[PDB]
Amino acid sequence: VNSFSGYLKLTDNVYIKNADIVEEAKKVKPTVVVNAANVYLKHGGGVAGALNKATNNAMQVESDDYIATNGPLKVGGSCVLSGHNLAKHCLHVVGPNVNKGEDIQLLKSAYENFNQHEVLLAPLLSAGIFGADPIHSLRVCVDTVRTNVYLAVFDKNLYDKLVSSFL
Ligand SMILES: O=c1[nH]ccc2ccccc12
Repeated sequence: VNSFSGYLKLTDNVYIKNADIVEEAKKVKPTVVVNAANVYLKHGGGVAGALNKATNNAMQVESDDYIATNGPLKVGGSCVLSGHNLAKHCLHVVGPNVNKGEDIQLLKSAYENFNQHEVLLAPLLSAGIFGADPIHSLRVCVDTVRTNVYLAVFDKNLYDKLVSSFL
């Protein structure tokens, strides 16, 4: 049993809810929240900007030190950093950004990072300002992630479309 509430069950391991990810993390304090990161960990907008704002910029400060030491992530890659006030850990995952011309095949590689964690609160990778089709992102998630993933979808309209169209 876990603390996640109000989710619709899509599969054995994937759950979905219309929820503000900042507000869901604050309520649950999950072991892992996933950030929709870029390779520079520049958390300016979307999931990354909202999560970072909720940490009072402490996520960005920590991220800048990580990049100064390690250099940029790979598209499809990830790193584990603090969850600050939102979670124990934040898994920063880089999905491909279609608005930069990145290979959508890298979306499966991105979701494979989730398999290193037994339970996660996450957004749909490469959705929103990353430009991918969220219906596609949900299909890749279901077909790639084997661990237990609780997906928060910001747009009620999109949430209802993801559920209604789910195979
Ligand atoms: O701006 C946001 N606040 C809280 C959640 C969120 C999720 C996706 C994109 C933007 C936001």
